[PDB]
Amino acid sequence: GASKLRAVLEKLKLSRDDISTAAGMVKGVVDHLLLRLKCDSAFRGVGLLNTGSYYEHVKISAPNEFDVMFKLEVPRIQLEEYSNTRAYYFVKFKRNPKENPLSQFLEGEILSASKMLSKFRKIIKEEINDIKDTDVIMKRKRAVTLLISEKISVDITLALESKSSWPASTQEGLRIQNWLSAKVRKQLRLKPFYLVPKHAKEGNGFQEETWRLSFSHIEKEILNNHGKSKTCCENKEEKCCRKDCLKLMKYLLEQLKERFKDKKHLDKFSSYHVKTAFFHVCTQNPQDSQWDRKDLGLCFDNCVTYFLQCLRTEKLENYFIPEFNLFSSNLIDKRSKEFLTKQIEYERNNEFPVFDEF
Ligand SMILES: O=C(N[C@H]1CCCC[C@H]1C(=O)O)c1cnn2c(O)cc(-c3ccccc3)nc12
Ligand SMILES: [Zn+2]
Repeated sequence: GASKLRAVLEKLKLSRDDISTAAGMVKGVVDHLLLRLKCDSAFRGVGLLNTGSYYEHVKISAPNEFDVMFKLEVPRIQLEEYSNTRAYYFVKFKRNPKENPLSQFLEGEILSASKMLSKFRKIIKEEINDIKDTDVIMKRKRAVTLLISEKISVDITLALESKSSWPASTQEGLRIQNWLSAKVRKQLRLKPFYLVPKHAKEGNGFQEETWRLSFSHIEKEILNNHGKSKTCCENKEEKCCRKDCLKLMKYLLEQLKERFKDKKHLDKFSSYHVKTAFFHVCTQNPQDSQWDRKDLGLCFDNCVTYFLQCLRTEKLENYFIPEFNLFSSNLIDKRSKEFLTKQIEYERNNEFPVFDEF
């Protein structure tokens, strides 16, 4: 039975125009910040990445919330893996010429995430007061969050771009060979990779000089060209339910996270856990016949089921970094995974009551 699922998808599709209205305000403010950021010597090669739920056509439930990525090309870099994490790294430089534009942010031979982000926040803070066209406020440190016309929030991330070969930790990741082909995997790995400033906490405290790997652009490519067949979702006979299953999984977590926001258990779960689990199910079911539109109910049930297995077994590997486990006991406590398991199972057993705005 896919009736309630198909109902939700139609309701979610009605948010397209509202998201579009808000997006216009954001494109205006962002184009302005990039024009002013490009003036500084350090952030000269800064640009808009254009990755995320929005550009992957999976943006469900929040027109007053946008996430934007700012890429900055860094030329000849050397990476040093932090504490055998496989996902966190220190950014070092190797050549002599020319005079590196980021020299000002070096805290030794290592590029400071804090000094980099401070200048980024400083230029952004300086340019939001100069702009009079719309009312823009910058929200406090908790990378940079704006509030346009007192409604739209914009989360702005800075990401370093490296056209180098992907780190060794990714060597056995992106298992798309039997689904999207090895030909495609070769083409995709030749593309750049990004590093977003994210500190790593070992329990005692922060490492505020590390950068985490990002493949937002590859996730978009894979989601927007997702079939084994090149004509998947181009004709009546070749329509699939891949994206619809991801939209439903994303919405399932958001609704349950909303329902229990005052409880604090589900705070550690994110749409990235859902998306990662989704890509794993795509690897398990490589055929477009396994994703038939008529089988939506059965396909979403495998996604729910796989996600629950990950919660029980405390095992959800990053799709690009196999050795990094997103459901490690050190990241998410067992009681929290058990609460989310309890809730998802109840929902599945009662024809998803949370789909009806709880
Ligand atoms: O939200 C995200 N992730 C959350 C889920 C658990 C771990 C960090 C959490 C957080 O940063 O809040 C997230 C959104 N894109 N993206 C991405 O492109 C890569 C990674 C990633 C994560 C771990 C290891 C290697 C790469 N994460 C993300
Ligand atoms: Zn398709």
